[PDB]
Amino acid sequence: EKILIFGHQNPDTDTICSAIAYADLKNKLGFNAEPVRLGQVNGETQYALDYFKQESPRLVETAANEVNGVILVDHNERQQSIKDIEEVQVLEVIDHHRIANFETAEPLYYRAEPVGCTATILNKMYKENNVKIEKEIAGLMLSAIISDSLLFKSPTCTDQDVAAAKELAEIAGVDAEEYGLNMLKAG
Amino acid sequence: EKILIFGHQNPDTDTICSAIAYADLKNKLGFNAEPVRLGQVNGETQYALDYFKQESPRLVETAANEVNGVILVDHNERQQSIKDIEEVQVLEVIDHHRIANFETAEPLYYRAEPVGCTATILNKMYKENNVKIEKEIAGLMLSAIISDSLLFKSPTCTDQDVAAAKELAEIAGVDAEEYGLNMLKAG
Ligand SMILES: [Mn+2]
Ligand SMILES: [Mn+2]
Ligand SMILES: [Mn+2]
Ligand SMILES: [Mn+2]
Repeated sequence: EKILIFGHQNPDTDTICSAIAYADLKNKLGFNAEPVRLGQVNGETQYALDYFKQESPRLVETAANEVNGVILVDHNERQQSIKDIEEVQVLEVIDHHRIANFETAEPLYYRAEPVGCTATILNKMYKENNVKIEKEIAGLMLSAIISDSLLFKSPTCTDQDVAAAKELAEIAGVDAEEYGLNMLKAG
Repeated sequence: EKILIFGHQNPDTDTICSAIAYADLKNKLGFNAEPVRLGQVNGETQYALDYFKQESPRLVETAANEVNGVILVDHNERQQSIKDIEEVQVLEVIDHHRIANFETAEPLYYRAEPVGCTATILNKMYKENNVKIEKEIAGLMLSAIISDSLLFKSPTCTDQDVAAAKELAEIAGVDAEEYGLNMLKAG
């Protein structure tokens, strides 16, 4: 019944913030999720956490000693994932990358979209579930999109990512450019 | 640009009907999609096509001679797919099975949900896009759910499937159980 949600090894802002955000969505719907991380938080992500007054996810090396099932955000390939990923069931994946080095024994909820950031997809999922995005969660989701898009300069950034960042900046109460440049400079 | 939408080799009713239904949705949304099939239509599927006045999708052996990109419904595993799947880009997958024998070079729209039929997922996609399901298309979608669920008897059947079947039967103008028994008998 408890599940862990995490992104990839060598975490980036999307991998930390999308784990926290998806755990919030799961918990606001009555489930039992803890967001965790697989490595050290970098200076860009730490700026986001500090700014929006959010705790760092707990660091884990393995999952099977804790839970039976996990959710992956921002990755799918086994070599990017937790070291004992073969010993737990992947219940869901929310991601924006190519699929490789990944198989399941059972059906699952797999949601990949060809957008520039996982948090763009989570924005969609909050709205599909009629769950309000709290100011600080919006700030973390905005941070993820700024990070993965290089402040909207990456060709991986789509109109969906820009539209999500506009929504989330309004919710978070920040100017995306001013906040984004400070966040990126902290990294 | 033209795309082909298809389900698996040895087609079943979900693989035919979900290809037709998702091509309808795509086309309503301004794309250029043709549903195709990879083998012969069985008698159960033929009943559904005849009842709802739909033509059997065109049979193909290969896709790369026609298009650059394809959408898979009701499958992902390469050995279930078209023989030259590695020569085209997989743009999207809509499915309800485990993931295996499947990789992509690029990102894509991958939507798997742990439900009993692809058409239950497509029903959500119509509603997400505010596109009306025409009577005949609802009939094919209902046929897919009855087929995959064995008239709601299969261990894979969920409450999401049962609910979608009732909705689609109302739109199609049939009684799900009465129509479904005749369709199943035809196979
Ligand atoms: Mn990442
Ligand atoms: Mn990312
Ligand atoms: Mn099938
Ligand atoms: Mn199916």
